[PDB]
Amino acid sequence: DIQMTQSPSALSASVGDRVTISCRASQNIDGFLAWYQQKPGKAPKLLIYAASRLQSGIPSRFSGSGSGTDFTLTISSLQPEDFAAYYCQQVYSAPLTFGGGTKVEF
Amino acid sequence: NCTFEYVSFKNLREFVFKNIDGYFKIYSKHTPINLVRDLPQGFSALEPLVDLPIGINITRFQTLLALH
Amino acid sequence: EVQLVESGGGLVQPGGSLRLSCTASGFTFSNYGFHWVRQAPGKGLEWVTIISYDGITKHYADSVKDRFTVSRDNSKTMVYLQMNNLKLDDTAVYYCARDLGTYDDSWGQGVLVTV
Amino acid sequence: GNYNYLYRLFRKSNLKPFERDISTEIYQAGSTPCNGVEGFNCYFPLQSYG
Repeated sequence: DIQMTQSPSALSASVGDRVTISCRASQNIDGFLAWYQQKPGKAPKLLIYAASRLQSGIPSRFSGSGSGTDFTLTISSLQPEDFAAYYCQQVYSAPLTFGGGTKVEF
Repeated sequence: NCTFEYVSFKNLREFVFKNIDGYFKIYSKHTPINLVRDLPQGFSALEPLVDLPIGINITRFQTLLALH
Repeated sequence: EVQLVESGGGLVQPGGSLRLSCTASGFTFSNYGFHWVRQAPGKGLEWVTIISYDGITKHYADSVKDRFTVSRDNSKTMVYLQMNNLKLDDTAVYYCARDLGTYDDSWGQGVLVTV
Repeated sequence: GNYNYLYRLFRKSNLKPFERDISTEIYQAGSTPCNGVEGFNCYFPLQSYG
């Protein structure tokens, strides 16, 4: 099945600094990816569904980008709430694979 | 559940009710009558107050009368 | 609001049978399909299984295939992830998520499972 | 499949322009009355889009 990994390593940018993670699919899943934000000891929160369109109840700073295999997420400004481990899942296949994840720290 | 909300015998009010392509048209005129027993013979033209895109077919109508 | 809660996760002996419960409230459980996910400690997430809205059709992950069973009751508004032949690798925090990967997606708080 | 979208597979008559039918009543394709319950030759009018 499709395998999802996140290329960037842990980034310790400070509050108010723009950050960008990259998620790469093994094979083309079209626009079927879901970006998540999981705080430790907390349920994951889906940042962007598919591509471009932000999920409801998610702050405007989070953005959805990338078509085909390549997918990307950009945060305009950092905050204490924002720091977390982010994960991306392919939705094109029937079995679902989740991204390795990138840690975000102050 | 209401698509449209409106916040605003000696009287005769005339209404034409039609449904066409899912649009309900009401033509309303307001002309005073003189004879209590029945409206005196006259010619009037009804001007449409508003058009509502209800889409629901209308097969029947009923009136509402206040009772003391 | 959509509310998801998880239960039935606890320490289990290897090879033991442990069954989870996915609480559903604030939405029509029957209409929506349900997915199961698990999070291994210091690892990425791993989707476990999916059950359909009616429960007729179900798929399973390659790692847990023929070992983990998923069931649901429409009247009880709960999805049960039965786990058998449990292993030390299987140890994870299990998250039950409805309509994964879409706008409808919601995530449960989760219950820790240890083996 | 997305149960969010359903299309009217069976209707007694063709809809007129800009007319909406939301009725969920069982379709009496068969001569025998459906009686408001599922039966042979009786199918739900709405077929969920897959």
